[PDB]
Amino acid sequence: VNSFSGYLKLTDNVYIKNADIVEEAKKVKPTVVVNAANVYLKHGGGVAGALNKATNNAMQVESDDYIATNGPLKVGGSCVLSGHNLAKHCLHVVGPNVNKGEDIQLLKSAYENFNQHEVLLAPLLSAGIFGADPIHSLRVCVDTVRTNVYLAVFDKNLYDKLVSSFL
Ligand SMILES: F[C@@H]1CCCN(c2ncnc3[nH]ccc23)C1
Repeated sequence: VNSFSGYLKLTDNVYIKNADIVEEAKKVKPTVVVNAANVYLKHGGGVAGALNKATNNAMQVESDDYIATNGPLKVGGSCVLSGHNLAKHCLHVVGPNVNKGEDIQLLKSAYENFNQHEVLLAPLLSAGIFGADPIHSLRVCVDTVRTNVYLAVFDKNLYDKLVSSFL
């Protein structure tokens, strides 16, 4: 049993809810919240800017030190950093940004990072400002992630489309 509430079940391991991932984090304090990161961990808008704002910029300060030491992530890659006031850990995952020309095949690689964590609160990767058509992205999450993932989708019309459309 876990603390996630109101989520609708899609599969054995994937659950979905209309909610802001940041609000899901403050209430649940999950072990892992996933950030929709870029390779520079520059948390400017969407999931990353909203998560970072909720940490009072502590996520950005920590991320700048990580990049200064390690250099940029790979598209499709991830790193584990603090969850600050939102979660124990934040898994920063880089889905491909269609609005920068990145190979959408890298979306499966991105979601494979989730399998290193037994339970996660996450957004749909490469959705929103990353330019990623959402049905494919969900078909990839369900077909890739084997661990227990609680998806918070902020746009109700998109939630509606996905929940009303998931095969
Ligand atoms: F907005 C886009 C579209 C739907 C997905 N999405 C989010 N999903 C959950 N939580 C969120 N908080 C801030 C953004 C956000 C990004």
